[PDB]
Amino acid sequence: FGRKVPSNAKSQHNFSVIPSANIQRSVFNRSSGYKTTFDAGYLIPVFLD
Amino acid sequence: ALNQEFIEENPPMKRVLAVQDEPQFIMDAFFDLKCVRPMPVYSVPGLIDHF
Repeated sequence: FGRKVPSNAKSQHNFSVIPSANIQRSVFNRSSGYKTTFDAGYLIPVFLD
Repeated sequence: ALNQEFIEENPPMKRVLAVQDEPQFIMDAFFDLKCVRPMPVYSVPGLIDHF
C-alpha cells in the first residue's frame, strides 16, 4: 500500500506565533526620605510604592 | 496520420479500469518549501520613517 503525505498544519501554526516584545529594562536608584510622628501600638504605613 | 491527434498522449485507461466514469487518478500532494525571502517572518505594524 502507499505511504501518507504530511499536512501543513505545523507550518501554519508557526506563522501565527507573535514575536516577543522587546522591553528596554534599566537599573536605577529610587531613594526616598520620609519623616513622621507616631504613637505606640498602631500600624503606620511609612513606605508605599 | 503523423499529426497532433497521433502524438498526443492518450492511453486507453477506460478499458483496463473496473469502475466506469470516475477519474483515473486520485492524488494527494505535499510541497515542503524552505524559503529565504526579503521579508520578516512576522510583520508587526509600526516603524513609519523606517524602510
